Amino acid sequence: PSKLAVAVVDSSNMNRSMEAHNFLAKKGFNVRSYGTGERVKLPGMAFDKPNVYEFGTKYEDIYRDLESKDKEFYTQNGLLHMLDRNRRIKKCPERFQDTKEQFDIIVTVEERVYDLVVMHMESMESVDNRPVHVLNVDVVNNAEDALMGAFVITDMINMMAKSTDLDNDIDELIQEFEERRKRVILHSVLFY
Amino acid sequence: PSKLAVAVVDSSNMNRSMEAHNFLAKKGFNVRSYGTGERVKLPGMAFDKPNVYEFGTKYEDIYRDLESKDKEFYTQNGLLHMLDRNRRIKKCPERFQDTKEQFDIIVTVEERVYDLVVMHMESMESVDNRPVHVLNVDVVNNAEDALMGAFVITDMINMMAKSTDLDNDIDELIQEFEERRKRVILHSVLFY
Amino acid sequence: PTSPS
Amino acid sequence: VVDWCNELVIASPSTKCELLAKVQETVLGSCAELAEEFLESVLSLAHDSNMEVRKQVVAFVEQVCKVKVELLPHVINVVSMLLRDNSAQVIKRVIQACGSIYKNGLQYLCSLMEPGDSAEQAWNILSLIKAQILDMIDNENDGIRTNAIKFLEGVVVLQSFADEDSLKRDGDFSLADVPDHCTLFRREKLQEEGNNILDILLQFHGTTHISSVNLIACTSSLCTIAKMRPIFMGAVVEAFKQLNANLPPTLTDSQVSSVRKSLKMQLQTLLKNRGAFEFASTIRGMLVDLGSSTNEIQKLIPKMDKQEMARRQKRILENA
Amino acid sequence: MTDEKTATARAKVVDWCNELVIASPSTKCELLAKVQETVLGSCAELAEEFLESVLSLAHDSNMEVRKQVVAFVEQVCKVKVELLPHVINVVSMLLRDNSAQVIKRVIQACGSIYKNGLQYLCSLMEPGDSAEQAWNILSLIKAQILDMIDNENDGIRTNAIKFLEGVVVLQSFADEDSLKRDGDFSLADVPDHCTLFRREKLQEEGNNILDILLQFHGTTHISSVNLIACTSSLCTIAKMRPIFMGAVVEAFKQLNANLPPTLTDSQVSSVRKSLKMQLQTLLKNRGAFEFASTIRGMLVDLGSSTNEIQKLIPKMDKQEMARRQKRILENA
Repeated sequence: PSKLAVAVVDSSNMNRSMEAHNFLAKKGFNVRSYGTGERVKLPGMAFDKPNVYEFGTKYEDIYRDLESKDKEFYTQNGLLHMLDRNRRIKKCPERFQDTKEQFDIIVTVEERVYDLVVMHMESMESVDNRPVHVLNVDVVNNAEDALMGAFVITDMINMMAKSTDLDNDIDELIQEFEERRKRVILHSVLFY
Repeated sequence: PSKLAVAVVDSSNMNRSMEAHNFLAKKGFNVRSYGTGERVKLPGMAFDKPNVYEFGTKYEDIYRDLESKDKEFYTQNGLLHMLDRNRRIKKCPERFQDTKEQFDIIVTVEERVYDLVVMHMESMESVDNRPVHVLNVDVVNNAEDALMGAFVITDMINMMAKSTDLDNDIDELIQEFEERRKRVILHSVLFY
Repeated sequence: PTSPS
Repeated sequence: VVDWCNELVIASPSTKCELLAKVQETVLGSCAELAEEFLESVLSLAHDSNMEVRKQVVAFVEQVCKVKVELLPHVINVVSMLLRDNSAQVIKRVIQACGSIYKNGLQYLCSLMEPGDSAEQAWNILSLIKAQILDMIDNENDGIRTNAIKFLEGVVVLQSFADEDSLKRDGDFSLADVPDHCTLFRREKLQEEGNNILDILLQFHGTTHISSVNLIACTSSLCTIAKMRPIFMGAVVEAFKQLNANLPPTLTDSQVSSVRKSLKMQLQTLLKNRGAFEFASTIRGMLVDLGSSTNEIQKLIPKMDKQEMARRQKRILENA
Repeated sequence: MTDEKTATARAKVVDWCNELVIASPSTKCELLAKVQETVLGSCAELAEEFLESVLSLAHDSNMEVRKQVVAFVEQVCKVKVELLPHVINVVSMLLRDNSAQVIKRVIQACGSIYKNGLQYLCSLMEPGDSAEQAWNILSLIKAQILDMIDNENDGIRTNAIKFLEGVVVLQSFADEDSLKRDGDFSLADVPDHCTLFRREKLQEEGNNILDILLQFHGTTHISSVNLIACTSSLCTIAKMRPIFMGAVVEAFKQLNANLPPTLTDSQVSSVRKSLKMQLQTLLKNRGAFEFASTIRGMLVDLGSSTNEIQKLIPKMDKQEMARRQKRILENA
């Protein structure tokens, strides 16, 4: 509602980013989502046999592929439910290092993703000299924690959206938000 | 750059002269500013409800004597935006009729200020017998015009600083300046 | 790693 | 191609940002021609009351100096005018645009064989736009400060000399790229101003009551300067060392961690530059304090020939 | 009785004067400024002993240094005017200078120097030989600056005009209509016992310099700055010495009817605005009584209102007007 371009970034653009994307879009935010991994990773029959796909593979196709391997197994572990939710948001997972979109706020869901996002934007030369705030809100990679994390991220973006001058208030806003929730929220600035 | 002592004179020593003072100082000139009025006048609300103050009042106090009225509506016209610029330059607006400094060039911003400068210096018996050029550059007393005026005044002084003998050249330089800028520049000589 | 783990 | 789809429907308050958007796409892009007639039409909207259509014309003016740079003297009195806009969002957009505008403007003003009267007034306005933005280091808006710091970084890089150790970037412009046949300005005066701006950045970086966003930005700017212009490597490494030894007491605990993570990123970038040879041990010491392992640091040091090490070593002894 | 202030100051300027032979031009100017502050103010008894140390710097190749020597000599004639015959040659020599900046500075200083010099010389009861030679050089300085009316530099001409105004005022007779100025000096103030010069030869010279100024004021190819300076000088002469009021009013009337064709439009407005201000100044003078209608007519031509003109005219009782109206009729 405040014209803020928001991005939520994780590893695979499958679980945590899409849960936050889901709630941010329903609140009317200009939101996108990306993963920072090299390929999309989804769990499976064991730790040693994860389902790995190339970024750009449609959620529809990954749904049908998992449906054919073991439809009953991938319904009781929630992956088909998750793929269906993502299918209804956008076509395919996207890699953050490949996008040419620019944002006002970028939210990562763990420090590893934060580091990848920072190293990427620093590896590019500044052209527009446009700053973007990069925030880290830690979210554990499971269904229950992605849900709680998506609430924290949505609440955080909503509080920042209500500011009349976000740049002048963001440090104090994060400060209070952190204290209220006993979290550490890393926060730096990068340039396009 | 040169050893030109320049003074910019207006009515209140607040908007027009300080805009030129700011830009000329950034160019390295030895520059001072004064006003010719009886008191400092600052515009607000009604046409003839103006904020009036003594000469010698610190610029901070006007920023503070603004505490009683709003602080918003003088963020609307950029008036303490203007006030802090002056505080960074000097402490208090000064009256031309009271200074004992001597200049090579005095630049006034309107014909009425020009007449007050001339009347004041002609009322004092000359001692050093040292001439000073008095130039008039019309600038309308508003925020937008004061900025464009400071660009012209800076242009004019820059052109004169390039001369190897200003007295022998200033009449031709003004003649060409008037043609290029499509302006009229009164020019007289007074004596200290 | 995998999402979810 | 006769000015077709003349999208000058002026009614709508938010759609002016949509007409000024589609106008710019062809007038400044597809049909690069006839951009000169349309200048005063879009320029009059710089006096508009809305804050977003003013930012839209800043994107226009910035695109003007990219596609069609000889319009610099015409589109420029709004850059210095919109710098004093009463909306901080408009002021920040002008600073951002001034990065490429000052660069493109200077390269155009440098290549002039006979600087005319419009070129001398155009350069005069930039020198004052430069000086205005430099003043904005002490502005009370934290966002304006961040943008001003990023702008001053480009000026320092432009107004200094590259060398063999400089990071090679595609469109790098230095003082060696301004010619001797230029009378609008002197190399020695630009070089003097570049050093004074750097000295202001180095002092700002060390203040005790700096915001975390400004400090991270300033640290990123000093790093860019040093890898682009390794002549400044010694000063930047020393400023990073003093920062890491004395964090501003205004930073919260999570801001400290944010500042230190960014400082570690800049130190790694600097260590990869061959001009960091003299300071490799000092940089290592800081990276160890910031949590890097011995082998992570070791991998960043660039391989050098023994004769090159011998040249750099003895040169350091001569400068001492 | 004695103390240590003089010896402490003398040692501080000895170090300064010894530093001058090796100092840069920029350093010499700082040294000279410090020296002048002490030798001419803080401890004025050191003045004669250090003159040659400063006066020798009149030959320095830097023009800023030579200007500082001018400023020093100008101060000497204000505070220690008895040293006039020992510093006055440097002034006349520096009027041959190659630098126009130095010439203009020397002309400016000759204003106060000539006035102080003339006051001192005509006060001496038994003037020595050195006093006669000091007067010879002040006579040469007048002739030197008078010739700079035709100098090729506009700034030199402007300064010369201002100098010549002061000489006319000194070398004429004040009367009851003269504007009251605190330090005014006139031929009434040089005594009969003065043998260095005669009151009537000075009045003759003053009258001739005024004629030259009046003729210069009405030339067809005079620069705007020279013209405005010459108009203000004629105004000062007339208000200080209202015996000259008639001729100055006539020159103003001729200028306003025939503005030189070399003035541009904005120079014409600048000249007319200045002429309007001079006419208002003259109309306030009681010696302008005879010429009030002529002055009013010019002020109307230059856009003054009837009431702005009327308010300038000084109030006079009828018996005073009758004395003036009768004197005007008899001289006719």
